[PDB]
Amino acid sequence: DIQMTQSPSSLSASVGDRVTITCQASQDINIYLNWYQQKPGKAPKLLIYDASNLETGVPSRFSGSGSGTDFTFTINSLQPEDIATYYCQQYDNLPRTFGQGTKVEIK
Amino acid sequence: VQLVESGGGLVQPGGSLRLSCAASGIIVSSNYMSWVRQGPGKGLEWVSVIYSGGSTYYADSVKARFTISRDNSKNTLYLQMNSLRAEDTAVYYCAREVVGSNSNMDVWGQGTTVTVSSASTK
Amino acid sequence: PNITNLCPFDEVFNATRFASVYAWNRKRISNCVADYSVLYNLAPFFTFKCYGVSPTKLNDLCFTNVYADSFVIRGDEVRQIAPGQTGNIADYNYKLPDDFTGCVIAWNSNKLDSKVSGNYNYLYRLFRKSNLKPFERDISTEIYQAGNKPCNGVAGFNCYFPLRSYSFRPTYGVGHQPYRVVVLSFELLHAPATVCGPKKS
Repeated sequence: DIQMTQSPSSLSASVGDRVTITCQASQDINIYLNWYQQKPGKAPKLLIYDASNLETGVPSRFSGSGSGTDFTFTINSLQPEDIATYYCQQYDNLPRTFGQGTKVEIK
Repeated sequence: VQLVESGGGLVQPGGSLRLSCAASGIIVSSNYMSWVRQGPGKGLEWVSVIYSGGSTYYADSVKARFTISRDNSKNTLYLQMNSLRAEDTAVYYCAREVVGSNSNMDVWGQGTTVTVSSASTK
Repeated sequence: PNITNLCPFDEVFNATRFASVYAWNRKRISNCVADYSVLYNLAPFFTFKCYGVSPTKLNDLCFTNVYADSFVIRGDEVRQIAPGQTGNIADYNYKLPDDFTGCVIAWNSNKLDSKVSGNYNYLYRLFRKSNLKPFERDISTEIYQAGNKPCNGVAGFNCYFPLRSYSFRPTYGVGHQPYRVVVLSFELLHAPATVCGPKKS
């Protein structure tokens, strides 16, 4: 089992500003990792393929970079249709583990 | 390529149903299917993944209680539960696992909000 | 006893490039001597973690045919190469029998195989989608089509190329490094045994 941990849980203070969201792993894993965005009461939706790529239709300003058990991503502009959660997903080392939960909100 | 929600109703502890999620033409046996759970107020927890080779890999919390197989031609994945301890009052999300190594494939599927309680519908 | 013979074990224990995961390169060594102390002297000391025959008597209890393999994988599949466990390399690339006599040997290869840029010459079959019988090789280079839509082309959506690549940048830690595994295997056809070690009869 891999302890998927994140300290900055609730970034509801940022409105159109810098986001310093990150997650960490217990054992050393490489870039084999994705994050999700789950709308409340709806299905999740993908943004990052394997810590270095980007989804087909998204704003281009989403950029993630992380290697060696610290994994980092930023949302510098908070458009109002991104009001959902963001979860950290380790895979390819069984069992695949999820983060506890990150909350964003616009004021 | 979308997925179909198939499930619902109220069930008791000790009783189980057959969860189902269908496909819009995607092969379910010769592909990589995966289900997760989502409780109210908490994060996702992984439930199961099945490979195209028939390798049943599922979590250690639900060991020897879940059985899972894909249909040959109806494009529907089936999983039968055994001996539910009522902690899975949650919504069970169906998918294929989202990327092999690097592709633009990303589609998710809708899941039903099942509940397990000793009290029936009132 | 007798004057010993040179043996081509180092020929499969030293090369500038082993074969990738798509084709486990067989090398049917026959009529040679048995000596494996140079294998211990090559690396700092590790357990083989190997299943068929105990490593303290690989020098004795000699065989009729050794069937050796040469392929380079990750450390998770080093602990996962065991018979009975499945996965992606252990299912879709290389599977062992349940009566597998013989046992594997592994060592780390950061200084040889890994490159600062990252050598992408080593690549593996992630999509093969047929359960594999023990000990055969499948080369399906051609593209697969999925989704009940006839693709038959080059580079389309839901048209997946079955051979994707390892990344071997040297800054990673233990578990994603290149490891050269030489899976020796013995079969007993009751032939006259031509592979045996030093002895006097």
